[PDB]
Amino acid sequence: PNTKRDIRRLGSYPVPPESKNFWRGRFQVPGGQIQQGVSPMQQKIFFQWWWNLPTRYFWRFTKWSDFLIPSLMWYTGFLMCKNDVEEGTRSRYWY
Amino acid sequence: SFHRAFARVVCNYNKSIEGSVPWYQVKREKSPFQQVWDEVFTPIWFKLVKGPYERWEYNALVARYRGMGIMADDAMNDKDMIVERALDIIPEDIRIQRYRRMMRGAVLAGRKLHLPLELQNYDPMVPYMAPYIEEAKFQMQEEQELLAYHPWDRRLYTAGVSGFGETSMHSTFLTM
Amino acid sequence: HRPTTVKMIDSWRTEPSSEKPMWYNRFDQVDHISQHPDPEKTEKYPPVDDTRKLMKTRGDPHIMRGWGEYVYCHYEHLREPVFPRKPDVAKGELAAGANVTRTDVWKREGEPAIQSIARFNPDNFRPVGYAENIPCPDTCVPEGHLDFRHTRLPTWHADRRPFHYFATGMFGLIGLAFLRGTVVKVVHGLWPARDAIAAGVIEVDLRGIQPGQNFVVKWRGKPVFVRRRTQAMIDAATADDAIVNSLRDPERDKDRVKKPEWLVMLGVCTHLGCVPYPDQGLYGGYFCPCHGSHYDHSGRIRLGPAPLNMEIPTYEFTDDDTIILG
Amino acid sequence: YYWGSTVTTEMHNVSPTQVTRLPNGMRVATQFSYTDSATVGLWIDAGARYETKESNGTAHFLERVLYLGTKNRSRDQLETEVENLGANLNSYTGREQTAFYAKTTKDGILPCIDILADCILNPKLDGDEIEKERVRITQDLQAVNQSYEELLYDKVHTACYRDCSLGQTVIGPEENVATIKRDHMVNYLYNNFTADRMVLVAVGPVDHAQIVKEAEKKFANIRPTAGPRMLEEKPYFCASELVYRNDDMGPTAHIAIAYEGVPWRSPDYITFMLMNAIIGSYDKKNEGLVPGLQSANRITQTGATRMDVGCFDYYTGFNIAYKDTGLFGFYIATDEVAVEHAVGDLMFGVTSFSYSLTEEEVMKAKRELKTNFFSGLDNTTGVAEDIGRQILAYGRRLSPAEFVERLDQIDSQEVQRVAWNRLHDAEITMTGVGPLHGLLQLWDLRRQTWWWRY
Amino acid sequence: FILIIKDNIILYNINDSINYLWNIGYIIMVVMIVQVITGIIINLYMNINNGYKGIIYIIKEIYYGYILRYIHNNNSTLIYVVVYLHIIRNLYYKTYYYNILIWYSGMIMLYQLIIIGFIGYILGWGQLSYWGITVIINLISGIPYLILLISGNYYITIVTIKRLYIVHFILPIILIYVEIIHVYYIHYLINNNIVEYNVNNKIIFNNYILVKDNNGIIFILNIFILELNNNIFIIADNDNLIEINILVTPIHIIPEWYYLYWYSILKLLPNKYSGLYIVVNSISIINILSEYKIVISEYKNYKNIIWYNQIIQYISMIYIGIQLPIIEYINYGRYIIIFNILLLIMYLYPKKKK
Ligand SMILES: CCCCCCCCCCCCCCCCCC(=O)OC[C@H](COP(=O)([O-])OCC(O)COP(=O)([O-])OC[C@@H](COC(=O)CCCCCCCCCCCCCCCCC)OC(=O)CCCCCCCCCCCCCCCCC)OC(=O)CCCCCCCCCCCCCCCCC
Ligand SMILES: CCCCCCCCCCCCCCCCCC(=O)OC[C@H](COP(=O)([O-])OCC(O)COP(=O)([O-])OC[C@@H](COC(=O)CCCCCCCCCCCCCCCCC)OC(=O)CCCCCCCCCCCCCCCCC)OC(=O)CCCCCCCCCCCCCCCCC
Ligand SMILES: CCCCCCCCCCCCCCCCCC(=O)OC[C@H](COP(=O)([O-])OCC(O)COP(=O)([O-])OC[C@@H](COC(=O)CCCCCCCCCCCCCCCCC)OC(=O)CCCCCCCCCCCCCCCCC)OC(=O)CCCCCCCCCCCCCCCCC
Ligand SMILES: CCCCCCCCCCCCCCCCCC(=O)OC[C@H](COP(=O)([O-])OCC(O)COP(=O)([O-])OC[C@@H](COC(=O)CCCCCCCCCCCCCCCCC)OC(=O)CCCCCCCCCCCCCCCCC)OC(=O)CCCCCCCCCCCCCCCCC
Ligand SMILES: CCCCCCCCCCCCCCCCCC(=O)OC[C@H](COP(=O)([O-])OCC(O)COP(=O)([O-])OC[C@@H](COC(=O)CCCCCCCCCCCCCCCCC)OC(=O)CCCCCCCCCCCCCCCCC)OC(=O)CCCCCCCCCCCCCCCCC
Ligand SMILES: COC1=C(OC)C(=O)C(C/C=C(\C)CC/C=C(\C)CC/C=C(\C)CC/C=C(\C)CC/C=C(\C)CC/C=C(\C)CC/C=C(\C)CCC=C(C)C)=C(C)C1=O
Ligand code: HEM
Ligand code: HEM
Repeated sequence: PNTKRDIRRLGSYPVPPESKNFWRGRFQVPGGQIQQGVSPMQQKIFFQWWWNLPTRYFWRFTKWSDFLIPSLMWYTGFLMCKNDVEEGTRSRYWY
Repeated sequence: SFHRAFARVVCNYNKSIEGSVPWYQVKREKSPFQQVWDEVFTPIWFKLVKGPYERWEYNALVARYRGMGIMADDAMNDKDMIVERALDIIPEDIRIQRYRRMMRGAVLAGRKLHLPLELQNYDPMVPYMAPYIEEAKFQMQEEQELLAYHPWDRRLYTAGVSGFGETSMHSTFLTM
Repeated sequence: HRPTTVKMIDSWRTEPSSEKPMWYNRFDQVDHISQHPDPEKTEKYPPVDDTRKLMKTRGDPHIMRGWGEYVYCHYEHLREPVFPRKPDVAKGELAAGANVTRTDVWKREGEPAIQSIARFNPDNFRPVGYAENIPCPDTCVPEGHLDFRHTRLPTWHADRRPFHYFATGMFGLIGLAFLRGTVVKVVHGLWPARDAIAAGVIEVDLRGIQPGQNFVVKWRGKPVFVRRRTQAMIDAATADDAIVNSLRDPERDKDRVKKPEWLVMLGVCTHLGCVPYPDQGLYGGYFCPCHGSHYDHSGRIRLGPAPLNMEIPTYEFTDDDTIILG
Repeated sequence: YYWGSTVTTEMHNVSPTQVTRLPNGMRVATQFSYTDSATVGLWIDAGARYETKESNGTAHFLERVLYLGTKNRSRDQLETEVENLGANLNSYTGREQTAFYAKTTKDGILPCIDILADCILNPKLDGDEIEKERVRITQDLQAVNQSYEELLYDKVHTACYRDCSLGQTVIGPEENVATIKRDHMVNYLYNNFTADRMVLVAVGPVDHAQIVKEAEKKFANIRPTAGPRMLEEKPYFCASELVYRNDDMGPTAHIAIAYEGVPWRSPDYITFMLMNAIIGSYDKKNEGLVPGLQSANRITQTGATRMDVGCFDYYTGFNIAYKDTGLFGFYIATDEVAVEHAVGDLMFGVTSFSYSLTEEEVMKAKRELKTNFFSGLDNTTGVAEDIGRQILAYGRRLSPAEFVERLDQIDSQEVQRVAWNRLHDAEITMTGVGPLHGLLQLWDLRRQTWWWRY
Repeated sequence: FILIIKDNIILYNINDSINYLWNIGYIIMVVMIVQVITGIIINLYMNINNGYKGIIYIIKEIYYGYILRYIHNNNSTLIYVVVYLHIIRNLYYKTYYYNILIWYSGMIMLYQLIIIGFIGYILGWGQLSYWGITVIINLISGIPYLILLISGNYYITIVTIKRLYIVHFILPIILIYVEIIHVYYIHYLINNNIVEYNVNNKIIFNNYILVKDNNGIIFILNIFILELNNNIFIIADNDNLIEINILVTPIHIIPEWYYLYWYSILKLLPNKYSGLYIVVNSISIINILSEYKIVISEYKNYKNIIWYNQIIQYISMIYIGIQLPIIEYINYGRYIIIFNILLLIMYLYPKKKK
C-alpha cells in the first residue's frame, strides 16, 4: 500500500470488502486538481497513435543508441572467436 | 403479444376472488362418504394403532423433558427465524429461567445424568412462549406483505452481500 | 508498516552524511518560513532555444567512487556519530539532524537560547536558488500536446456506438468459434481411434466356402460363426419354423438369416458364455459341451441349460460373395 | 397497465387563466383567487443563454441594479413607496427566463404595475450603484463564497454544453464582471426586454379587464419587437467529466451525473417528470415517517442497507428543461468512501427503469408528483410563477386536470419505452467537488447504463 | 469468492503509464493453464511403457492428436521464452529493489519450472532423452547410493520413467499454487512503474488493463499459431526421434534450447562439481543484487549498460552451447564466465564517497 499519510481516509464510512485494494492505493492530493475528459464514443480513437508516431520512435532510437558501442564490442568478440575457431580446426586437422 | 393477454387473464381472475372466505373459515359438512369412513376406520384405527402409538411417543417425550428439567417451549431452536424474533421480545423474568433451565439440561445431557425425581413433578407442556410467537408471526407477516411482495433487483455482490436478498455481510460462500 | 528494513549501519568504508555531504552544501537560512521567496511569483531563468544553451547543473558527476554501478544521489542511510562534525552555517552549509542537536552551531552570542534554536528549524533552510529553478507546473498537458479539445469529433458526426459494439461483438464471435472448435476436437479424440475403427470391420469373402462348412471370424473380441447351410440344414430350420411357440425363445429362421444359404451368428452359448462346436448335438447344429446346450441349424436353443437363442450380429451383404460385419 | 382515471370534480373547480395579447405583442395573463394579497410581475424571455461570450453577466448585473432607482424616482423614494404600500419587489434571472414581480396587498396591485413598468422601461443605471454592485457581484463570484450545490449546477452546464451558450453561467466570468458598464446594460434592455418577449401575470383579487387597461397604458412605449433570434442547431450534449478533486474540504463529496433530457414541449416531458419523481430524494437527517431501510423507493431502500450504515447522506433527482434541450440526472452528497456505492446504486436505479419497474412504484410516484405540483399552487406567488413559466415554456398554461389526464396515460410500460429509447446505453456527464478518490472514470460509469441480466 | 475476484480483477488499480512489458506476466498465466490442460488430455492416450510409440500413436491414430502433441511441445518453448523475457524485464527496471518478496516468489516458480521441463523432455523416450538424463544424473554420483535410489535400477529404464512421470504430473499443479502467492504479493506490494516514483494515475484493471493484455496475448497467439502449424523456427532437436540405443551415443547430447545456458556452463568448466556449483551461483546470486546498497536510490533509469552486457552474455553462452566442444570455444566461454562474474560484482558492490 501507499504511505500511511496517503491512505489515511477522511470519511468515516467503512471500506467495502470488495474495495480493499482500491483504497490502499489512495493518495492525499495537495492543492487540488481539475480533471477533464470526454467519452471515447465522441472522440477520434486512432489519431493519437499517428500524431505521436514520429516522436515516439525518435526518442526510442536515441535511447537505444546508448547500446551501440557495447553491442559492437560483443559483435567484434563474436567475429574473432568464429574465425579463431576456423583457424584452429584447420591447423589441427587440415593438411 | 401473448404476455399482454396473459396479464389480463391474471388480473381478471384475481379480481374475481377478492374477499373470498378462506377454506378453513367455511362451515363445512362432511360428505356422506367421509362420514362412513370416519364411522368405521377412524375408531378402530385409533383404538389399535394411532392411539397407542401416539401415547407411547407422547409419554416418552414428557419423560425426556422431565429428565432434562426443561419445558417443551425451551426445546425450540433459535435457528428458526420466528423463534428468534419471538425471543427478542420476551420479558426478562421469563428469559432468565429459560436460560437456566436450558443450561441445566445441557449439563445433564452432556454428563449422561438425569434430573433428580424430586424435581420432576411439573407439567412440561405449558405454552409460555405462545403470546410472543404469535406477536412475532404478526410482525413477520406485515413485513412480508408490505415490503417483500416482488422479487427485487439489486446490484450484485456489492457491500459484502450477494444482492439476492440476504441482509448480513459475508453470510454465504460466494461472499466469503 | 509491513516487514521492512533500512541500512542504518556503521559502514567500514563509507563516511556518514554529516562527515561528507553528497549534495551541494549551500543553503539560505531565514528566521521564519514566511521569509522565503515564493517560487510561483519568482522569475525563473530566461528560456533557451537550443538544448546546448541550457544552463549548467550544480551536481558533481563524480561524487561517489569505487567499484560498482554508477549512481548519482544526495542521500544515504548510514548512522551518524554522537559527536558529529560542526557544520559551517556561516558559509551556507545545512544544519539539520544530529549536527544541530549534538553540536553548538545554533548558539549565537547574546540571543536568548530559545530564539537561537528556533532559527535552526529545518523549515528555515532552503537550497540557494530554490525559487528560481524549481518547476511550478500549471497543467499536466503542456501547450502543443494533443488532448480532448483536439480529438473531439465534429458535432455533425454519426453515432459511434453501433460500430463499437460490432467490434467487441466480433471479438466474442471469433472467440466463441475458436472455443467450440477446441471443445469438439478434444471430445472427438475419445471416439474409437483410427486403428480401432479399422479393426472393428471384417469383410467375409463368401468365395471358397462350401455348403455345410462353418468358419469362425473374431469380430470385436467375439467368435462369429459364419456357416453356409445345405438345403437339408435350411429345410430343417424351416420345419421348426412351423413348431414355433414350442421353443424356449420363439424365433423364425426368416428373421434370423438374411439369405437362407448363409447363417451368421455370434458363437457364444447363452448359458455361461462357452463357445459351442458345430455339427454336434441332437439337431446337428451347435452343441455346447460345457453344460449340454443343443442349438438347431438356425441357432435356436432346443435343449440344455441355455436360456435364449444365439444372437445374430449386425451384418449386411455387400454383394453376393461378401459380407460386412458391423 | 391502465388502472383508470384519477381526475376529480375538484380539479375542474379552479378559476380560469385568461390570457390576452395586447396590440404591441405583450401577453397579459390573470387568474382570480379569493385572497387578500396578490402577485403582479413581468416574466420575460431573456437570460444568460441569449448573451454573447463577451457580454455574459450583463443580464445578472442589470437585474441587481434595476430596482436601485429610476429616472422618475430615486432608490430611497422607490423603496419608501413600496414599503408604504406594504409590498415587496422581487426579481430573478436565469439562463432562459427572467422575472420582475411584486407581492402586494389588494389595493397595491395597480400601483405596483406602475413601479414595475418604470423600473423596466426607464431604469436609471447610476454609475455609483453599478460600482457598488460590482464589488458585491465580485465577492459572490468567488467559489469560496458559493455553495457546492450551486457550483455543481453551473459545472453540469459547463461540461454538458461546451459548444453553445447554455454552458455560460448567469453571473458570468470575472473578466466580464470587471468590465460591465451602463452601456452594456442599456443595450441588453433595448435588445431583450421587448413586448413580444414579456408576459404580465396578475394573480389575486384581480379583474382581467382592469389589468389589461393598466398594462396597455403603462407599457405603451415599450419597444414592440426585436429581431428574431438566430436559428441554431440542437444543443450538442457533450459526454464529459469536470471533477474538482479537493481533499482539503472535509469528508463530504458532491457528485452530479447527467443524461441528455428533453425540451419543455417534448411529448416525453411528463414522462421525465415522473421518472424524476421515481428517483425521488432522501436525506439522512430528514428521513420522514418511513425509514430508509423500509422505504418504498427502491434506490433509497437498497442504499440504506449498504454496509449497515447507508451510502447516501443526501441525494435528489433533477429534470432541467430548456426550449430545445434538457438535462436529467441525480445529485449526491455522500461520504468519501461511499461514493462508488452511491453512484453505482443511483445508476443501477436509473437503468432499472429500462428493465424492471413495478406498477407500484409508478403509482406511488404519480401521487407524490401530484402532491408536489398541486401544493406549489397554494399561494399567489406560486400560481404566478406557474402561469408565467408555463406561458413562456408552452405558450399556454396547462390546467391541473390536463396534467392529470396526460399523467394517467403514462404507466410502467411507457416509462420503460422512453427510458429504453433515451436513457438505456446512453452517454453521461459526471461533475464533482471534494474528495473523490472513489469516483471512477466516465467510461466505467457509462457502462452501468445497461445490464448483463435480462 | 466472488468478492475476492471483484477486489483483485474489477476494482484492482494499476498505473496508466505501464508499457506492454507489463503484459508478460498475464501471458505466462494463460499459457501455463493451456500447458496443464493439454498435458492432462495427452495422458488420456499416452503410453508410459514406451513413450516413443505413444507419441506416434497420438499423432497418427487419435483424431486431432497432432494438435495436442505439438501444442504441448511448442507451448513449453513459449513458456520459457515468456518467463525469461519476464526475468529480463524485472532485471532492467530493477523491480527486485523494493518488491523483493515478489522476486522471491517468482524464483521459486522458476526453480520448479526447470525440473518440470527437464523431466517432461525425458518422457519423450528418444535418444536425446535417454542420454540427457544419463549424463545429468552422473553429476550426483559423488553422493553414495543416491543414483540407484533415484533411477530405481543401475541404468535408466521404464522404472525411472514411471516415477518421473508422477513428478511431472503433480509438480505443475504446485507451481500454480505458488502463482497465487506471487499475485498476492503483487496486489499487496504495489507494482512498479516506468518512472521511479509513485504517482496518482491508477485506473481499474478490467476495463483498461485487461483489454490491453488481451491485445498482447492475441498478438502472441498469431505468432504461436504460425509456429504451431508450420514450424517456422526449429525449437525441437530432431535427434529425439531416433529410437534409444543404450550402447551407441547420438551425434550430440544437448537439451532443449532453454537449457543451453546451463549446459554450456558445465561443458566449459573442467571439474564436474565446479560446473554444477557455477550453475547454482547464477540463479542464486541474482537474488541478492540490491542487498548491499546503502544509498537512497534504486539505480533505475540510468543507461543500464551492465544490464545490456548481461543479457548479451546469456545469448552468447547459449550460442556456445550449440557448438561442438572445440578448444577455442572453451577458452572464449571461460572468458564470458569471468566477465559475467565481474558484472554481478558491479551490481552487488556499494559505492564509497569521494
Ligand atoms: C386446455 C385449454 C385449451 C388450450 C389452448 C392452447 C392455446 C395455445 C396454442 C395456440 C398458439 C397459437 C400461437 C399463435 C402465434 C402467432 C404467430 C404470429 O402471427 O406472430 C405474431 C407473434 C407475436 O408477435 P408480437 O405481437 O410482436 O409479440 C412478440 C412476442 O413474441 C410475443 O410473445 P410474448 O411476449 O407473449 O412471449 C412469449 C413468447 C415466447 O414463449 C416461449 O418461447 C415460451 C418459452 C417457455 C420455456 C420453454 C422451455 C423449453 C421447453 C421444451 C419442452 C419440450 C418437450 C418435449 C416433449 C417430447 C415428448 C412428449 O411466445 C411466442 O413467441 C409465441 C409463440 C407462437 C407460436 C410459434 C412458436 C411455437 C414453438 C415452436 C417450437 C417448435 C419446435 C420444433 C422442434 C423440432 C424437433 C426436430 O410472432 C412471434 O413472436 C411468434 C414467433 C415466436 C418464435 C417462434 C420460433 C420461430 C422459429 C423461426 C425459425 C426461422 C429459421 C430461419 C432459417 C433461415 C436459414 C437461411
Ligand atoms: C423432453 C424435453 C424436455 C425439455 C424441457 C426443457 C426445460 C428447460 C428448463 C430450464 C430451467 C427452468 C428452471 C425453473 C426453476 C424454477 C424454480 C422456482 O420455482 O423458483 C422460485 C424461486 C423463488 O423462491 P421463493 O421462496 O419464492 O423466494 C426465494 C427467496 O427466498 C426470496 O425471494 P425474493 O424475491 O424475496 O428475493 C429477491 C431475489 C431472490 O433471488 C433469488 O432467489 C436468487 C437465489 C440465488 C441464486 C444464485 C445461487 C448461487 C449460484 C448457484 C450456481 C453455482 C455454480 C454456477 C457455475 C458453475 C460453473 C461450473 O430476487 C431477485 O433478485 C430477482 C431477480 C433474479 C434474477 C437476477 C438475474 C441475475 C443473476 C443470475 C442468476 C439468477 C437467474 C434466475 C434464476 C434461474 C433459475 C434456473 O426462485 C428461484 O428458484 C431463484 C433462482 C435460484 C436457482 C438458480 C439456479 C441456476 C441454475 C443452476 C444449474 C441447474 C442445473 C439443473 C437442471 C436445470 C434445468 C431444470
Ligand atoms: C430421471 C433422471 C434424473 C437425473 C438426475 C440428475 C438431474 C440433473 C441435474 C443434477 C444437478 C442439479 C444442480 C443443482 C444446482 C443448484 C444451484 C443452486 O441453487 O445453488 C445455490 C444453492 C444454495 O442456495 P441458497 O443459499 O438459497 O442461495 C443463496 C446464495 O446466494 C447462494 O450462494 P452460496 O455461496 O451460499 O452458495 C453457492 C454454492 C453453489 O454451489 C453448490 O452448492 C454446488 C452447485 C453445483 C453442483 C455440482 C454440479 C456438477 C455437475 C456438472 C458436471 C458434470 C460432468 C459430466 C462429465 C461427463 C464426461 C463423460 O456454493 C458454491 O458456489 C461453491 C463454488 C465452489 C467452486 C470451487 C471451484 C474451485 C476453485 C476455483 C477454480 C480453481 C482455481 C483456479 C485454477 C487456475 C489454474 C491456473 O445450492 C444449494 O443449496 C444446492 C447444492 C446442490 C445440492 C444437491 C443437488 C441435487 C440435485 C437433484 C438431483 C440429484 C440426482 C442424483 C445425482 C447423482 C450423481 C452421482
Ligand atoms: C583448499 C581450499 C579450501 C577453501 C576453504 C574455504 C572456506 C571458506 C569459509 C567461508 C565461510 C562462509 C563465509 C560467509 C560470510 C557471510 C557474511 C554475510 O553474509 O555478511 C552479510 C553482511 C550484511 O551486512 P549489512 O550491515 O546488512 O550490510 C553491509 C552494507 O552492505 C555495507 O557494509 P560496509 O559498507 O561496512 O562494507 C563492508 C565491506 C566488507 O567487505 C569485506 O570485508 C569483504 C571482502 C571480500 C573480498 C574477497 C576478495 C577475493 C579475491 C580473490 C583473489 C584471488 C587471488 C589469486 C592469486 C593467484 C596468484 C597465482 O563490504 C563491502 O564493501 C561489500 C561486500 C559485498 C559482498 C558480496 C558478497 C558476494 C559473495 C559471493 C562472491 C562469489 C560468487 C561469484 C564467484 C563464484 C565463482 C568464482 O555483510 C557484511 O557485513 C559484509 C560482509 C561481506 C563478505 C563478503 C565475503 C566474500 C568472500 C569471497 C571469497 C572468494 C575466495 C576466492 C579465492 C581465490 C583463490 C585463488
Ligand atoms: C485458459 C486459457 C485458454 C484455454 C483455451 C483452451 C485450450 C485447450 C488446449 C487446446 C486443445 C487442442 C485443440 C485446439 C484447437 C484450436 C483451433 C480451433 O479450435 O479451430 C476451430 C476452427 C477450425 O476450423 P474447423 O473447425 O475445421 O471448421 C468447422 C466448420 O467451419 C464449421 O463446422 P461444421 O462444418 O462442423 O458445422 C457447420 C454447420 C453446423 O450446423 C449447425 O450448427 C447449424 C444448425 C443449428 C440449429 C440450431 C437450432 C436452434 C433452435 C432449436 C429449436 C428450439 C425450439 C424452442 C421452442 C420452445 C417452445 C416453448 O453449419 C452449417 O452448415 C452452416 C449453415 C447452417 C444453417 C442453419 C439453418 C437453420 C434452419 C432452422 C429452421 C427451423 C424451422 C422450424 C420450423 C418448424 C417448427 C415446428 O476455427 C475456425 O474455423 C475459426 C473461425 C473464426 C471465425 C471466422 C469468421 C470471421 C468473420 C469476420 C467478419 C468480419 C469481416 C466483415 C466483412 C464485411 C465486408 C463489407
Ligand atoms: C547433460 O546435458 C545437460 C542437460 O540436458 C540433458 C540439461 O538439461 C542441463 C540443465 C538442466 C537443469 C538445470 C534441470 C535438470 C532437472 C532435473 C535433473 C530434474 C530431476 C527431477 C527432479 C528434481 C524431481 C524431484 C522433484 C522435486 C524435488 C520437487 C521440485 C520442486 C521443489 C523442490 C520446489 C518446492 C517443493 C515442492 C514443490 C515439493 C512439494 C512437496 C509436497 C507437496 C509433499 C507433500 C507431502 C506430504 C506428506 C504432505 C545441464 C546443465 C546439462 O548439462
Ligand atoms: C509448465 C508445465 C509443463 C511443461 C513445461 C511441460 C513440458 C513437457 C515437455 C517438454 C514434454 C516433451 C515434449 C516432447 O515430447 O518432445 C512433455 C511431455 C509430456 N507432458 Fe508435460 N509439461 C508440463 C505440464 C504437464 C502436465 C500438467 C501434464 C499432465 C497432467 C503433462 C503431461 C505430459 C505427458 C503425458 C507428456 C508425454 C507426451 C510427450 O511425449 O510429449 N505435462 N511435457
Ligand atoms: C510461473 C512464472 C511466473 C508468472 C506466472 C508470473 C506472473 C507475474 C505477473 C502476472 C505479474 C504482475 C504483472 C506484471 O508485472 O507483468 C508479475 C510481476 C512480477 N514478477 Fe512474475 N511471474 C512469474 C515468474 C517470475 C520470476 C521467475 C520472477 C523473478 C526472477 C518474477 C518476478 C516478478 C517481479 C519482480 C514482478 C513485479 C513486477 C513489477 O513490479 O512491475 N516473476 N509476475
